[PDB]
Amino acid sequence: LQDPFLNALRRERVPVSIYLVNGIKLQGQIESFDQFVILLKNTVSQMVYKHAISTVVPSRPVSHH
Amino acid sequence: SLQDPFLNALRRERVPVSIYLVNGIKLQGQIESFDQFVILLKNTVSQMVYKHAISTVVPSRPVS
Amino acid sequence: SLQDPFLNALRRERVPVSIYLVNGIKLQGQIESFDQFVILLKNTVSQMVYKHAISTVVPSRPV
Amino acid sequence: SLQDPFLNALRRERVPVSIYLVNGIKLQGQIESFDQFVILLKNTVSQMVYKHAISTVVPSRPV
Amino acid sequence: GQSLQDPFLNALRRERVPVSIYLVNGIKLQGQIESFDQFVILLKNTVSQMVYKHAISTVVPSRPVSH
Amino acid sequence: GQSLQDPFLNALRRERVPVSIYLVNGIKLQGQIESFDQFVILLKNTVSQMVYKHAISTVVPSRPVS
Repeated sequence: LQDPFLNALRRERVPVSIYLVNGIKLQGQIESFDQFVILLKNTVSQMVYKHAISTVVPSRPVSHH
Repeated sequence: SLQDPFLNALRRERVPVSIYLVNGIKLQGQIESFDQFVILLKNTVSQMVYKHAISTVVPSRPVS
Repeated sequence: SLQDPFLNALRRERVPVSIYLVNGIKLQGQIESFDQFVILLKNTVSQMVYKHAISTVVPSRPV
Repeated sequence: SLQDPFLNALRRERVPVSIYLVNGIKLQGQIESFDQFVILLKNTVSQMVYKHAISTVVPSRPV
Repeated sequence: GQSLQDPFLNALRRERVPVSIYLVNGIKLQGQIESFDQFVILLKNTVSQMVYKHAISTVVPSRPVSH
Repeated sequence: GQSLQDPFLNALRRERVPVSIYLVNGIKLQGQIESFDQFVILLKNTVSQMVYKHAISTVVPSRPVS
């Protein structure tokens, strides 16, 4: 589920909200991702460790997961 | 496994659930789908929840 | 393997327990079943608790 | 080659200890037994503590 | 090469880009990435400190870094 | 060096440098690194306390260590 879900968000360049395990909310678009991290873009590309992520919430409906 | 049949029952019966995160935050919705690492929870949009950030999955009502 | 016999004892005897999560929050009920990754705790409904989010399992009385 | 000899000495000598959890909570008692994943701590009852939720084990005296 | 993580931290290290590393607690560390392995990142400032990746939420470059 | 963690901790233990170990909850521990293995670090002060690496966020030497 994970690969198809993130790939879709990446392909459609959908604005997303990534919430961390501390409650903090990051926003931007998914540039790329691998087994352990997600590169999130906004002013700069920041590397987010999936282990610190709780949820990835599309800013709008995204068909075909 | 106990996890799969529990989540599969909830998904199949479209039982509204509360998913508590390890930080105490509570998410609500219906389980759309899930794999070994995540659960897609539906409400306005489908959000992807990482199981490693989940503490407990509480059905809103008994599930056979 | 201490886990299995410890949880089995609690389940078998239907001893009320307190499961403290890693955020400090306490859950209570009886252990219905469990596997390598989760424990099904019962009270009003059966709720699925991920062991990775559990800090300690405390029985309400000696077992 | 450290964790086990450290835990065994504590259990063997029944040294009172404080186990700090990652949430800040401090548990106290004597280590009854342990395996690769949990530690059984005794006080009023035996509670099962998950090592993944433990931050530090502080003996109450030099061991 | 095989991950996004290696090339990304290598770029930062190589370019000696000042960075901010946010921990799961919320503390914000800063400095330059001296080195890193499978499990930790050495961050330099007054001293080299060792940060466990499992405690890291994000690594944010202070400026755009290409490639 | 395939591992960075091992030589870093070893230098600290060898030189007996006072360090600060910050835990994931924000709490800070201090003392000297007596020993360590794959999963824990033995920190000394009044007593030897066993710290699980998975609970550690950062190890900060109190001074430069060559």
